[PDB]
Amino acid sequence: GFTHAHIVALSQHPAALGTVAVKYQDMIAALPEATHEAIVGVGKQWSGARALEALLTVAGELRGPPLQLDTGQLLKIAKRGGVTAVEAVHAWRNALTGAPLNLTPEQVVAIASHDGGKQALETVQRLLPVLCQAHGLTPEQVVAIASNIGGKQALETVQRLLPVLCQAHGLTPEQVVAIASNNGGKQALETVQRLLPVLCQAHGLTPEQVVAIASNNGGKQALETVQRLLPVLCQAHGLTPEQVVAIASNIGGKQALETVQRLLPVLCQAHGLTPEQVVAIASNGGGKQALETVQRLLPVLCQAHGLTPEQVVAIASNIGGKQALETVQRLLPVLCQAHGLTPEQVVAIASHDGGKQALETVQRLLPVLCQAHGLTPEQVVAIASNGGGKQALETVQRLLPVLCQAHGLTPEQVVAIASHDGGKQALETVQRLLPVLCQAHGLTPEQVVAIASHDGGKQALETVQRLLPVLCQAHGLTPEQVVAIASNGGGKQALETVQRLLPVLCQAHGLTPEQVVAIASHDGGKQALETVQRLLPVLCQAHGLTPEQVVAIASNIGGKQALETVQRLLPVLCQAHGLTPEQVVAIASNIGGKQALETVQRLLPVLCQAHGLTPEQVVAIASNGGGRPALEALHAVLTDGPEEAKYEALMRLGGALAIRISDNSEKQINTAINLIKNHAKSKGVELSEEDIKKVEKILKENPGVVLLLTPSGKIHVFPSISWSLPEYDGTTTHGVLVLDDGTQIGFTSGNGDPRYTNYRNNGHVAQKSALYMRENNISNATVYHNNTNGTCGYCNTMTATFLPEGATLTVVPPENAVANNSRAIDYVKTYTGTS
DNA sequence: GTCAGGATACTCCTCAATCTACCGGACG
DNA sequence: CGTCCGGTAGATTGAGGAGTATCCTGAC
Ligand SMILES: [Zn+2]
Repeated sequence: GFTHAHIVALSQHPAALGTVAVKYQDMIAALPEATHEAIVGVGKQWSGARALEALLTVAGELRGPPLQLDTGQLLKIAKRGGVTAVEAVHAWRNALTGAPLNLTPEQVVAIASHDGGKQALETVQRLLPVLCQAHGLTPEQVVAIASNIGGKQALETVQRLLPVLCQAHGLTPEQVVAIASNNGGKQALETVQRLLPVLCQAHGLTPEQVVAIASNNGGKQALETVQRLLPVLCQAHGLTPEQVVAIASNIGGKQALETVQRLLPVLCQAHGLTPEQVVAIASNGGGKQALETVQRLLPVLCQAHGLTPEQVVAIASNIGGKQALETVQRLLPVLCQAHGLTPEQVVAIASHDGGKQALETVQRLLPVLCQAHGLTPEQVVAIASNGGGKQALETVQRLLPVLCQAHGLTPEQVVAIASHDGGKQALETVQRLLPVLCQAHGLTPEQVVAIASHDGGKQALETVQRLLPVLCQAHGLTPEQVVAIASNGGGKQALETVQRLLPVLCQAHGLTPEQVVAIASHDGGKQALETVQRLLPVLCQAHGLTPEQVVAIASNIGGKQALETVQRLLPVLCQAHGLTPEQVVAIASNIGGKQALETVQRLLPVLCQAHGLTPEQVVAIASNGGGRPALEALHAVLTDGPEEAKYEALMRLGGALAIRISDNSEKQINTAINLIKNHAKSKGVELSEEDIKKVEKILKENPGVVLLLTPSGKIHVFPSISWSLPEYDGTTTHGVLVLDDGTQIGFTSGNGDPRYTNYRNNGHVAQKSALYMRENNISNATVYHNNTNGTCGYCNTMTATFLPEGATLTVVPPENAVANNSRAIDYVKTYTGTS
């Protein structure tokens, strides 16, 4: 039974049609459990009929002990390699395996399943000892080189001119193997050998960049195109050579470069696309197709489908962006008006590699997954919004009942496992390994699910299964420690690195095994461990850092980057910026500490001088997580923005006194001068006669001005912002303290007294007012605050503790305030200090 | 019958940022 | 019973770079 479509597809090779029509029963007898798709795939090739005949003749012998080839392997060899490859495999069963070559049957299948794989097999047989002995090449590397179309030519060219690149050009064997491990690797290798000095000297290209260009399929064309078009794109189009290298470092990079040259003016002057966006679109595999599709479909997808150009760029910035864009154009109304998906969900689904497949699979499987399995559409969208999401969706549809029934997993656990790149592999690995891990090693299903949730969870699960009996016995590690190490992105690498490096780190550098486990329990923990091993003596000896400080720096997600940045920037920050090593270590000991350190180095002079941000304030701002965005936002709001916005941004730094004396009132001016002098003395900074005269001039010149004394000493002056309290934003509460004379003092919630940290009313506006009255000896005051929830119970009860003996503070909430609970208050209240 | 170049899809590993979730100490 | 408070630890959320894999077309 053959489908008419199958016959139409197979009609490419009429001899295969005759062979299938005549001896199909023999085909299925020699190859049991062979699907029709495999048969039509094998037959339709250039030698389908003869390959099928040879497979029928040989499959009775190729299943022998030397190879034990599966039916699928035989079908793949016959479909890809051809009849010649099958005959060569049959004729050299004894020579390939169990020989000095020492090739496993999988390697033989991988080598032979290529166009002209018989020649590759013959060449690898003839040259394996030569490259393994003289050139010192691993058999894995030789197999990888020979497992490509035209692998014989690449292997011969490597054997001929590996030393020429190793000595006369300084190219390591790994780089040459990477260059020659692609289709037509002989051409790329010869092109590198001919053009490396020219590109490195005349065009100023690093050999790493040239190798990166050539390490792709058809890299000779990319190299020649870079040589020809570097000046044109660098000068006439204003493109950085690194951008050109990034464009040309993909498969078909010559096409991308030519398309960029031809379409940059059009996309930049007729569609409003920035050159950075064009470069981002073209910096992916098949970028010429993506650029042409964007040029054709931007008006259609923007005017009609209501998609912003940024969404179209994000969709088109992936591999196969043409397919994703066409699929979005075709299926946006279908997926929106029928399946209920919002357009942003469709864009999120389509914004990955193979987004067309994900979109089609979502369209096909959303009712099935939502109705038969009870999955929420948000869960299906979350599964699909990943690389290879079609495979994950199909695997979920196949394995949800068995995983939720046999192993007792909940559907939420399965969805969490499958919501990552390669979630199909993780799901299959879980379904295969959970009984083994749980019954033998004692792991609980929750631990297995936690291990398998992250990216590459199949590798982590296999590594855990292989290494737990070794790590937990030889190195004395608790199974919880092993699970914690493995439950991270790239946890296989961290597990192997720990197994290799725990003894040397625990005897030479003296680190505790707990410290090693803490270092290795983060993303990229292998790199952090290697960096610790390399840099611990250097940092501890030259820079005077204790091992605990280095461990604290490295125990983060970017520990390697933070350690390298500390090594680079400790002296320059210490001597040219006046920062103690403790502050540098505190900045570096956070997620993304490299960015924080670089931002501190960049912005310390401007913040400390132009704005007067005491270095301690900058260090405290950067010492928290997200130091780079916080510093950037503070600098941006300081350089330009509403005066009120800068006012709050500089209240939130702490230690600043805002005063808004009213009228001229010379007595009132002297009182304000006394208050600002007292605050400056408390901060240990003397304003001196010039600043005192300037501030009197400012107060006597502009009515309604507000003064702001920074702890550094700078007196910010805002001529006019507001005479009324700003609207409550829900996070920061503002207050104004009014004395008898009339001067107003601005207060902001938070940044409470460090001495009274144990009090539950620290940082509150009423507490701050009471503390100010106590320090400045003010008998009577009224504080108006803007919080609509009213004064909390803490300040209701504990305010009188801070007020001086025989004082009075009147708290006033806004008129429209409503109490948020029973303990709060909602009216003006007078507090008298006690003894 | 091989060899080369291009397009597309899937899987794995680092890095950076933000988001919860508790935890702590004194007064009517 | 009451945080306009911070600190610590853990968990998502997102992006980017790299590796692996297959298939199709064109040319001798
Ligand atoms: Zn309060």
